[PDB]
Amino acid sequence: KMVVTLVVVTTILESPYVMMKKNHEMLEGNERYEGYCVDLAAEIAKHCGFKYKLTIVGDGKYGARDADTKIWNGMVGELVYGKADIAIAPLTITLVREEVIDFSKPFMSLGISIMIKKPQKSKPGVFSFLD
Amino acid sequence: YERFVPFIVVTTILESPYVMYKKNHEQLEGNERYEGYCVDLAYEIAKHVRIKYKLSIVGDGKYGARDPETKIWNGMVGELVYGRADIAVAPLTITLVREEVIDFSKPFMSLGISIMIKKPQKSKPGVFSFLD
Amino acid sequence: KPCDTMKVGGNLDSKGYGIATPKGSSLGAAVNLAVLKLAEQGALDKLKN
Amino acid sequence: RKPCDTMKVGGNLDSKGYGVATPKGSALGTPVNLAVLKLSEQGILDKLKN
Amino acid sequence: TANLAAFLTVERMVSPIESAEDLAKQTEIAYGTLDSGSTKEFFRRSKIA
Amino acid sequence: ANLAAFLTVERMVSPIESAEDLSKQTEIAYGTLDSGSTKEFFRRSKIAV
Ligand SMILES: *[C@@H]1O[C@H](CO)[C@@H](O[C@@H]2O[C@H](CO)[C@@H](O)[C@H](O)[C@H]2NC(C)=O)[C@H](O)[C@H]1NC(C)=O
Ligand SMILES: O=c1[nH]c2cc(C(F)(F)F)c(N3CCOCC3)cc2n(CP(=O)(O)O)c1=O
Ligand SMILES: O=c1[nH]c2cc(C(F)(F)F)c(N3CCOCC3)cc2n(CP(=O)(O)O)c1=O
Repeated sequence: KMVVTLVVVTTILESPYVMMKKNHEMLEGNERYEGYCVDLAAEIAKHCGFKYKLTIVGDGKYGARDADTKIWNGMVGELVYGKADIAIAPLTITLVREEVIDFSKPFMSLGISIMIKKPQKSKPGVFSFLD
Repeated sequence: YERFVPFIVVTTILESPYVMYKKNHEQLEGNERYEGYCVDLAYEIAKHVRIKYKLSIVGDGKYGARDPETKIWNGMVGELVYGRADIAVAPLTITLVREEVIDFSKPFMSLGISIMIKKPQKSKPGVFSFLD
Repeated sequence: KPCDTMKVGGNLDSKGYGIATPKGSSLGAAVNLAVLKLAEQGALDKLKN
Repeated sequence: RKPCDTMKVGGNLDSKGYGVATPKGSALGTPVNLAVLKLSEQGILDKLKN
Repeated sequence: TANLAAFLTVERMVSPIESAEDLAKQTEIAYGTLDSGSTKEFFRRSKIA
Repeated sequence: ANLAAFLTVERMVSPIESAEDLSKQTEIAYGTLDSGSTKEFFRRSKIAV
């Protein structure tokens, strides 16, 4: 016949941000994962026009600098030491992380809340006679 | 062969409780004429940096807008773009059309769209309510 | 599940997540403009719902 | 405020937030944002809010 | 007796307004916004039905 | 009438409403995580509550 002549996007498994699919072993590429941040990176690539690569963080850590080694770990250490390109994950924007890398504007604002159970019917008892 | 080898206006608007005038505002001068949230915020920024400032007031009363005809930003946005001011510490909404002309820091106070009601009380009288 | 809890009260502090980029990167400002465009169009609240 | 006859109901509806304005290409904007982050983590914003 | 029971049944009816869907569910109590601003631009350029 | 009113609706409410309710009582306990920025927030707080 005719013979011829001759962007790293890191995150962590968190619900509902990054969740596993059903046939995750039967898929390949970037279609194996799904969730909030997957569609977020899809919207970023739609409004910016660039190829992406959905990768998984190795240590499973968010970010911390030891007082002895002075080395950041997790996706923070991936962005500082050049192991990754951009991180799309719920990573808390702090002052100590601003000194090494940058951040965008907060798309999702939040705070500290109170988790209590739903009030079921409790037995009133002896107080029911004069309730 | 090689190369050429070489070798503060703060603007705001009168809004409560952010910027409010003092009671004896005519009896003082300088930056101490006013008070509120943003005055204390600017004093804390000057404490954490160490640069003297100057509190100015925007004249037109407009926050910031660009007309489709003139293409001219008004208010404190026009002061920052056309150099009439140096820095703005004021409750201005960080939008997409304002990021491309001037920069912004990280948001310090988040908020949202609220609902205001009449807040009804349980004004239940006595003898007038028994014959209900 | 089991739909047996609930959350009450207002938020206690000002926390927020955003897109992180290394320092001195040229992509950070267009990514931030894209984030602001997604915020103003309400698509973020659509994905939240 | 007086006469104390109103109240706020429900949660927030959109993602709104105020920040410090600075000119584009200003060299002094980054220490301003660092001071904003320091005042946020120090909780002085909550103190002025209260 | 039955009428007072009915009035006290009325006395513990529907909780006050707590969401935008509560505003959409009623029509007796009207509501309004400011005549100008990005608040009105939020509703004018909305996508949520 | 009032006994029928209590038996009719059966809208039981939550005992805790505000953030100061944890300071107001001590019968129902409350806790945070052993490590994280939440413990630093409660530790380095300036509010007396
Ligand atoms: C005179 O010109 C110089 C040169 O542009 C100005 O210095 C610049 O100031 C800006 C302020 O943010 C810096 O970002 C630049 O790096 C400076 N340039 C240099 C070469 O140092 C100076 O401000 C001008 N003097 C004025 C306007 O009074
Ligand atoms: O840039 C803007 N910044 C604004 C800042 C504020 C304040 F909170 F006081 F700082 C207010 N107010 C909140 C409601 O009561 C009246 C004053 C309105 C603003 N508007 C008008 P919008 O477009 O209707 O939001 C702007 O345009
Ligand atoms: O940068 C950080 N980002 C974090 C992000 C998350 C979330 F995104 F919600 F998963 C959480 N979780 C809170 C509850 O759900 C389980 C884990 C912890 C984070 N922590 C630890 P912190 O110090 O306690 O805030 C960080 O340090």
